[PDB]
Amino acid sequence: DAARFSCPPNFTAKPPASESPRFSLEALTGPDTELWLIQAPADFAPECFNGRHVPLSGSQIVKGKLAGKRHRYRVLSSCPQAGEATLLAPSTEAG
Amino acid sequence: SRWRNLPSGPSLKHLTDPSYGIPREQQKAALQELTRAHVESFNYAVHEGLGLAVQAIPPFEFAFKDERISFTILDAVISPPTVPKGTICKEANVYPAECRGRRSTYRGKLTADINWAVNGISKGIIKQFLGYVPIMVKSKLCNLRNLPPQALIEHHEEAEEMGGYFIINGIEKVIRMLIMPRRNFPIAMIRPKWKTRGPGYTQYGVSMHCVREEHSAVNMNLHYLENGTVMLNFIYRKELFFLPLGFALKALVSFSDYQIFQELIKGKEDDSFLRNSVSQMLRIVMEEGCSTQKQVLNYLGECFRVKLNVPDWYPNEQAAEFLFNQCICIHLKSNTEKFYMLCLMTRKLFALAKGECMEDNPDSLVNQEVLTPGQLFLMFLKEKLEGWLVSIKIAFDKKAQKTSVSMNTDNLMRIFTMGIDLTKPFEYLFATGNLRSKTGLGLLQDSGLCVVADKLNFIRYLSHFRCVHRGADFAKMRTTTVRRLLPESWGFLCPVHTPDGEPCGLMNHLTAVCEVVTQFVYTASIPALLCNLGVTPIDGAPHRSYSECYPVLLDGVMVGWVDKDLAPGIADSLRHFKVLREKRIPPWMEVVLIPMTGKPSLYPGLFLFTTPCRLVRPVQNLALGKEELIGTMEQIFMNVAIFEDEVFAGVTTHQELFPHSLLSVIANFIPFSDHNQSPRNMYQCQMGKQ
Amino acid sequence: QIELEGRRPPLMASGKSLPCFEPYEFTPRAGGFVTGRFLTGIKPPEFFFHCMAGREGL
Amino acid sequence: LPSARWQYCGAPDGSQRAVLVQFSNGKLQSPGNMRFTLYENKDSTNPRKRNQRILAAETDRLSYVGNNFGTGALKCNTLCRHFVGILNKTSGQMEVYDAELFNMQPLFSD
Amino acid sequence: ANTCSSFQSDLDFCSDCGSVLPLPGAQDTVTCIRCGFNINVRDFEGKVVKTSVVFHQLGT
Amino acid sequence: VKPKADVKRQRIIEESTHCGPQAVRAALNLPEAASYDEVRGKWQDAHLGKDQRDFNM
Amino acid sequence: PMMSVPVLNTKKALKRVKSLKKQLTRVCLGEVLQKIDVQEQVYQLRFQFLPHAYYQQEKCLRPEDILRFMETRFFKLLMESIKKKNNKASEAMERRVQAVREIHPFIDDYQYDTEESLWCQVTVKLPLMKINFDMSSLVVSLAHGAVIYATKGITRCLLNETTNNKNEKELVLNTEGINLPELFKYAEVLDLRRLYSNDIHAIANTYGIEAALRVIEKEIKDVFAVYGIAVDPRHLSLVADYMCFEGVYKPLNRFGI
DNA sequence: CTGTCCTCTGGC
DNA sequence: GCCAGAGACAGCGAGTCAGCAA
RNA sequence: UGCUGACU
Ligand SMILES: Nc1ccn([C@@H]2O[C@H](COP(=O)(O)CP(=O)(O)OP(=O)(O)O)[C@@H](O)[C@H]2O)c(=O)n1
Repeated sequence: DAARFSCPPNFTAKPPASESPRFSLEALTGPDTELWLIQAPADFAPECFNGRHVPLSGSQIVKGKLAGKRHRYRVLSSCPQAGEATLLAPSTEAG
Repeated sequence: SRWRNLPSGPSLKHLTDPSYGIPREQQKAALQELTRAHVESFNYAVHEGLGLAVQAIPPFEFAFKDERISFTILDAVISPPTVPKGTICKEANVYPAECRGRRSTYRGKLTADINWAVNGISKGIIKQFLGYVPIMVKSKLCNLRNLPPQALIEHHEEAEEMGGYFIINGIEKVIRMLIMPRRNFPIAMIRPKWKTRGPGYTQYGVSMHCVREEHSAVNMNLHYLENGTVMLNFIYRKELFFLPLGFALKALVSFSDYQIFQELIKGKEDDSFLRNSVSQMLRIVMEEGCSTQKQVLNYLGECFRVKLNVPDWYPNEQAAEFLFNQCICIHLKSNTEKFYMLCLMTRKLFALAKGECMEDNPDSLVNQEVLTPGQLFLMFLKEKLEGWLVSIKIAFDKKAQKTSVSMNTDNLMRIFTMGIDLTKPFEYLFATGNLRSKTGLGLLQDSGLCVVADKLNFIRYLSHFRCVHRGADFAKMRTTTVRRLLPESWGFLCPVHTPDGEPCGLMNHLTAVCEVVTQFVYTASIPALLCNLGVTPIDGAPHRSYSECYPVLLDGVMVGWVDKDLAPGIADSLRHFKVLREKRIPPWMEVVLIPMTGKPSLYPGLFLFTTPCRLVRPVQNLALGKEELIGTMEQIFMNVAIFEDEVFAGVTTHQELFPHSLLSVIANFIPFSDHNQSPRNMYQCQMGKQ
Repeated sequence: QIELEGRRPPLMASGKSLPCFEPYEFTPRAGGFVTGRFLTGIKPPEFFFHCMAGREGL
Repeated sequence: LPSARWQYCGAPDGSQRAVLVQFSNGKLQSPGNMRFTLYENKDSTNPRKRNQRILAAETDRLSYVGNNFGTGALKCNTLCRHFVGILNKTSGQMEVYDAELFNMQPLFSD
Repeated sequence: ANTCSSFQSDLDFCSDCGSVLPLPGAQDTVTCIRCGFNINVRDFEGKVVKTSVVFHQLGT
Repeated sequence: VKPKADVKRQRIIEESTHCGPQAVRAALNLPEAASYDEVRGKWQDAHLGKDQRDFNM
Repeated sequence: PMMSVPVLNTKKALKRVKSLKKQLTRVCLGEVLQKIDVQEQVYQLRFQFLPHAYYQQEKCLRPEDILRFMETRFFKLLMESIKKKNNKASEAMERRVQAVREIHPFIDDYQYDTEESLWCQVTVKLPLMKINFDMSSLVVSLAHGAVIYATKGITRCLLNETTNNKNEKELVLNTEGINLPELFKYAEVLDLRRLYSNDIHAIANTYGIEAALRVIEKEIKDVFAVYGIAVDPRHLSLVADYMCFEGVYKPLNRFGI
């Protein structure tokens, strides 16, 4: 017998989102869709890059504006390394 | 700055000035910055460090009759000196002018408020009077603080004095900065007398000297055994105990044996003797009986319970935590951080063993730091407070073991029964100089800790607050290699100022511009800034191969793995922050980046020290002209011109403040020392003090 | 030419003999060759090596 | 060099988060057989507890558990932030979402 | 299922050394697979080419 | 010291500031010339070596 | 320890000495090797020896002798060390291979190199249970202290061409080891009268004690000479006569009393 | 910190 | 019985002046 | 006796 994870009494299972068709497995497996993992400093404001052209290879300095102050962010793009975080998505197939 | 307004050529029209005898409005400020390391250390030791010391102080629970009693020390406070009790009249204060006339100690009152409980629902806060602790002269707990030179003359004082000393029986003991290995940094060493520690030990090992908040120090050695296995030696109460690694790693972290392994093979994931010897550490001694964190803690608890002297009603799992808290990596609060630090020290023994790294000389100032008067004072205070608790409750358990219900009537009559202790023990360390402690305080020396400061001249006196003693044990050695004047003490120790007989090379003196760090800062927003700069947290996704990455450390805590092409820019950015006082980088953080090549050079990685006992020295930062402060280890990877026209474009990152910065204070009083032979400037330094 | 153990002054762990000198510098000045005399004194780096020698002597 | 136009469609209230998992003992060659269940704390009034989550993964042989709180919560979840970018190759537009990283670990009880 | 040859690869702990044909189920969670691995672990390694060698060092 | 004799001393001291590369190179038995950075690397290797008798050379 | 025998001053002796110097220097397996290639319980090993261009010049070695050495000494000291570890752990190619595996039960087959030691490997296997680690460590710590052949006690010779101005024609075959009898075979190449050594215990065993007295005296004199000091010979005579009083070279220390 | 003892111990 | 493993074990310049604490 | 300075 596998001791089956037992959920603590103060926790409840979160249902899937049927109102989420975006992170749906179907949407993510589309031939024109690519998934990217992004790591940033804790104080990084992603909105500062809105409309700006982030690189898909190499290293580039990208300028962002936050609260009126100009910030410049070095962006490094790479080939996924074996062992990287896997994205979980709701699947109708998985009940 | 602090070296501006330095005279360009001497003058003689200051004597023969109409104001020669008028006592000045404020004290000199250049003479004050000589004993500054002796006073700013004590100021912490007695106010901000004493609270932290008492905060550790595990509550002393023990058994009375069929009852268990808990005693905790909530606060301890040292008061300025004062007339004993009120039995005296007309002036409560007590100024150092007396106790030199009379022959007595300038001692303040140390009192704490203990809190005794019976199971935690019955409690009362009593305020016991612990004893008397000596006081430094201008130390915030002294009566001559904040006095101008004119008011310092009506009390019979020098009008130009900087105390930095103690008056133990009116003798002015001058406890001097001893040399310690380092703090919170793993030093890889090749010492051949280590293979005698056991059957298969080798002459390789990384030592770490751990200090927590300046109240506790501990020495832990990771040894390499010929099998490829690593052992851990810890010392508790002057006894050496050997625990295979794996017992320690499994206890500290509730992780799988593959995740512990994936960590100790981070940079050498192609090597196969290592991959095989990591497994022989995890399986050979741990799959033999204990495979869950608790069973490891339980086994470790049973073997060590007898010599850790733990409470009898303590589960073995609780006695294991006691060993890890009090003996291994004192500096780190977390057990997860303590795991990552033991893993980087091992990853380093594997590189020293495979000849991929150079042994760190313990005798280079790169791998050395100083022990100030406040670290010795607090580290003795804390130990004596723990001893006081133990003795009061020895008396408790021994008196009657009798129905504490009504015995709450004599509880104070009980605590006072052993509160008669803390005074004379403290004066021995100061009047005699030698140390009587159950744990030697992670020191390695037990004598010559405090010395008489004699005012034969003002050049004998000023040299007691700038002396640095390599150690008192090295005065007895066949080989003379701790007497070599290596080129790494450039600007930090004077070449000429050394005693010229039996103490030669062992008693050095700081240059005029050198200084000890003594401030304590937050250093909490630094780990979150390093990540903005380009570091990737120890948790994962390095973005490269763990071999083309630098292991980032910050005061014993491994932030982790700045990329190899981002390490230079990160070091330069951090150096620009400290120089321009941006972010919260302390003006004195040492950003070190030991580059990595294929050669057996010192182990690579970006360190960042900000601890309170390193030596620093000013240098004019070129490209910014902003008077940076560099440390003993940070100075080996940078070019520092002396004269201008020696500055170049790519070379000469920095520049020195004055050309004679290298020489001590006394060696700067010898005229034209450049045209005399050197053994004669060493005799002049010793003759100007007689 | 300064000589400590029958050899030139030792190098640091980074390959420089003194904080003033580039790492692995070929000039004889960086190895303790003092061209100054006591008539017209010796510069700081040469002072350092001379002190190293005079101290090993004792 | 290939580039993408950055857009943070992100989370409407920031209540929405994606879910990243990392296994402490390596990769799963084909995890297609894993069932993940996300658990949240019932206490929505305590700001400290309202963000506590447990991720459980069940296999035929073993269970994995990851949490964003307590010892199992690791430093990377805060010092750094994680995002997921969804790139439309045709439009060159990258949509960026907040992500939560769970470090997964095996399940056994005495 | 890509931890290599010394760890359970579905549980976590490390396995023991080989004696009977079946993968030596660990003291915890004794599930077994791959009694004897397909290929014996083969290792490609050699020495250095400056000191041990008089070859590779004619000039340079 | 006489002047007109310190000029020769000064010129000899100026000449002495160019004799490091040749010395070290011709002691490592390196190609007689064309290497100006292989010599620094060979010196570094000889310095971090274990035997340390190609450094004393 | 050292020696110094003059060279006999004859045309034949001068020619034979070149070979003599090249004959007494130690050649060790490690001094003749390029790099090993170890594969691993079936542990193979290919030695890949150096070409003769740059080591036969001053070592007097040949490849058949060198390889024969591996078959008879290294490949069995290897099993000796494997047992050292495993005791406390818990047409013509054919005859050579056959005799070699006649003597050991682990090896299978090596190789042959009919062209200047092209590829010369070996294969072993301990099939039941052995500690499979990077055994290259053992076969490298052993391929250093493994010496092809050396005169016992002599580590290297050298002919310091000139030692005299008066009769400049003198040649000396100095050595950095000490084996007196292993030079007695060259009484026609070298002058065995005029043989000198700084050992004083070896002289006292090949020539007697009255010959060690003078070596003691000359050693003290040459020690003082390097500093210009000059103690009178009448003092060293008494010291050497007292030290060698009772037939043996006795130390002047706590065990001599 | 080195060199002889020198008294085991241990393996052979 | 032959000779490594150690593991104790003993040695470590001459003279002189103070003070201070136990 | 001890220990900390110092002299040739
Ligand atoms: N520890 C010691 C120190 C000294 N002495 C004795 O004092 C003499 C002069 O010492 P010194 O140091 O003045 C040498 P000196 O040649 O006179 O110096 P100079 O070059 O400046 O002229 C030495 O030669 C010894 O006889 C001793 O027995 N034990």
